[PDB]
Amino acid sequence: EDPERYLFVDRAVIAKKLVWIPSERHGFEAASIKEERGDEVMVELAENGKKAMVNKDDIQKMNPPKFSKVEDMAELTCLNEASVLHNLKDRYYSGLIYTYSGLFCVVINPYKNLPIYSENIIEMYRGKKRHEMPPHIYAISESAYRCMLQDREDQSILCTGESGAGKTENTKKVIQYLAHVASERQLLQANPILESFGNAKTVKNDNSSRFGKFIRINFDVTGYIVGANIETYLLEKSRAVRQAKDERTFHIFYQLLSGAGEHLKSDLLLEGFNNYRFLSNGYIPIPGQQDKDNFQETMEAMHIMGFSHEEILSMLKVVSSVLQFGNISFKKERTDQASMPENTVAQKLCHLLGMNVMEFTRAILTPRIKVQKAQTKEQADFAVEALAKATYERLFRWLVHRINKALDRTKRQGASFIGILDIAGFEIFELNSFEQLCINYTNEKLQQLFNHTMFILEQEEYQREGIEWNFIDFGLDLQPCIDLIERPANPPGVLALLDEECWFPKATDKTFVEKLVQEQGSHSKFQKPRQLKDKADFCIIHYAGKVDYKADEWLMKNMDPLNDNVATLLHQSSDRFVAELWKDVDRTVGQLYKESLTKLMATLRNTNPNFVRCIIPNHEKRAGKLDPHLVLDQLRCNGVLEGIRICRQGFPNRIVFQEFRQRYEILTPNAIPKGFMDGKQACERMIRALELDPNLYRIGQSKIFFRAGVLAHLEEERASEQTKSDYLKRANELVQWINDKQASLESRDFGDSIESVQSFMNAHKEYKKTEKPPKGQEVSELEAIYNSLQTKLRLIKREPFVAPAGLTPNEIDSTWSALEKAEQEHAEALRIELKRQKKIAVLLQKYNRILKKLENWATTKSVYKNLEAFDGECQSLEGQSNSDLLSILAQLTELNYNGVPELTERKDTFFAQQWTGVKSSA
Repeated sequence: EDPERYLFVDRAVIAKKLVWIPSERHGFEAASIKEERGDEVMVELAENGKKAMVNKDDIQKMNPPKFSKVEDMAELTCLNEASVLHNLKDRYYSGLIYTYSGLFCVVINPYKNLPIYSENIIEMYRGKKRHEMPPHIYAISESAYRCMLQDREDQSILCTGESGAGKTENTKKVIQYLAHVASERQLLQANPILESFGNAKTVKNDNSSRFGKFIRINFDVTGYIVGANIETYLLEKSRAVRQAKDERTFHIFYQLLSGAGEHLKSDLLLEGFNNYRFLSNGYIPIPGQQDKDNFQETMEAMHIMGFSHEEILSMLKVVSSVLQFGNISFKKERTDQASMPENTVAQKLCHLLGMNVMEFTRAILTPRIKVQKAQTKEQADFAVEALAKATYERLFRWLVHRINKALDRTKRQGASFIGILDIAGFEIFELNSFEQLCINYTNEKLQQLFNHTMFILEQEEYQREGIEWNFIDFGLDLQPCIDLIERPANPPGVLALLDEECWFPKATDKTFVEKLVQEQGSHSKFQKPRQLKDKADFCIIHYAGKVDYKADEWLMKNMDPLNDNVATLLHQSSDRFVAELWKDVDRTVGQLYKESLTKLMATLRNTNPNFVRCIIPNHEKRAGKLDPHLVLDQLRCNGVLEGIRICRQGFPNRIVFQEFRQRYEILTPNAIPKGFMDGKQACERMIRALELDPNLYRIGQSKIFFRAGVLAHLEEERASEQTKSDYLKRANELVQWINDKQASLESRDFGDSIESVQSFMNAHKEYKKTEKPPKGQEVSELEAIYNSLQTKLRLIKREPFVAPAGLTPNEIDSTWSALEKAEQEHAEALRIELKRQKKIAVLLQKYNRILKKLENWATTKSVYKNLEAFDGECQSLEGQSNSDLLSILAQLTELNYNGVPELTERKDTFFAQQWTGVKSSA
């Protein structure tokens, strides 16, 4: 079993002309086409056997059995979401969780422990190409490491998926490989720490990364690891001050409040869950997980990392202070200014932090802008929110850098790195607020990075094969969608327009939509809802598809005004921890997100990207079950189907000369010689013989490039020709055998003796009981095959096959029935010749008896009035014997004896012998 069935397809665990159709049921099912009516098709299903209606644009072709469970899905002759779903599903139920789709590496979580990832297997993937071994996460790691040394440039591995997809587990395997090849454990201890401060419960997921995680493994010039460091991108700080319904802020908040001791609550000035404004929907629990115990788990996790008690407690103060920000109450009364009638709050805030309570009160209400600017009620709450968002973000970046200090660097060694990007995939909800626009905007550029990468990797592949073909950059397809979101003015995009509407207080979410539609309604990737008044305000076309955005509270969520008076107070804060966070002082949310993404893209574009796709088979977290719709939705989000969309335009199927020859040679039997080889021209002869259209193929240096659907045709022509060639072979060998045996059965020469005759009698009876039956019921098999051939032949939409020289089943048994009547004619003529041979035997026996009886008489009478007495005895015995000898010879002639003169002459010779006997007496 182990580990042989979890990798190789042949080692794994266990012709109706069908096509894929849309379904709910299973993701896709099979159906027989039959009748077509107008522009629509009417089909009928296979495994169930029920009938249903679909369109003709909804029909996706199915791959031949040859392409079942491919390791690389670029090898598929039929490229569509249905085939992609099938192949992945077929491999998953077979125990294979790894599959390559184009450049992508697709890993579906088994939710089991597979006996892979051992030192033997790691050493077995070393120095090998990707196709030389079955799909595995190690090959992608191997691909990165081998390219880093040879291609001299840094590497990056982009992992897409969720937190419960084992994306952390998959990242461990990547590091596991790179560690064994180049010769730590604490890097796995950093994960639960960041998980606390960086993850939160969403609607779809109880644990979701709100930040990008970039793990940089540094290698020296010799290829050995000198250390590692973590970088974080696109942290969501808006989740701290507010959350969507049923959604929670970061875990650490709920862990602290529930898990802290009595002394901790008094020192951190902690309150109830319903007492904090920045906590939406009060206290939300999580199934299977409890925040109280996770708090202690989080503490010790930081202890192992080497965090001192003072450092940890300092972080817990900041977390507490972030929540305390919201509890500050500003009020409004009838001149325009902010007011804080409640002094009990902001005392806690200034105590938790290092700020002077009097300086702060003056600063937050009336900031000093480089002199003494006034702020309103609306400005104050926003300024407070931003301070909480900024402080928590600075807390996070500090936690990262603090972890990086706890990572061992055993060599100074200015080095090169291989990055691992862990980021939340494309998010599509039934609502899709501002946070969803941001995570889609960054994933848009990420998928663009793939398209450009595939564009570069393939165009250098065509050159290596010496094939000249020109295609536009596939990355340019996402460019209009990106410019729709990101551009300052052409005319200003969704982000740029949102920044402008936040500048004016009287603007609303409604005026933002109206201006967005007005500014660009012309954009191809911009669309509006169908009719009436839809929930969502507008829609944007992505690579994943069309998503519906609602602009509610977008102006509120985009506000990130920074108070420069309060920021300076936090920089000058008496608390050394707080002072360090705010040490570096320099503004809309979307502006910072665009800024932070540009920083991430800059680093990735300077490296060589690799892509791993983690898929969740089911929501039930159980093994052996795969939800097809869940997988399909993910395939649209991660860009796997987008990768499929690109290769179809080109020549996706690439087959080497020899394996193309071996497979399809039966289609062109006499085209190819008896194997004078050279192997390239053998394929050029096959294509010429097949008369294959020149637009459907390209001949490279080592390989032949094929369009999608071409191999599907050739594979189908093979199946028909295979059974046809096998039939015409065994048919001729059967027919000729009959013709050769029947010709032998009509042979009338049985031999010259009686022993020879029964020799054929024993051979003929042993023929019917031995040789005939296998040849006899082979006729019944060939007729069954001919019928089976005629059936599968007309399922291909073709014409029936005509067998030449009477090889048809009805002409076979006709020759067989003619053969069986010729056996008795051979057998009956055998017993006739048998009696004849017996009648010759007795006649020849008497002939020899008479002749050799006179022999001794002639001899013993040669010893000699008694003379003429013995002389009379001579002529009487002579006449009597001669008359009897003549009687025997006469009976032999009518029996057609062929030794007649042989006996007759020998008789006449004895007449000379008897003549000597009569002469001797005289």
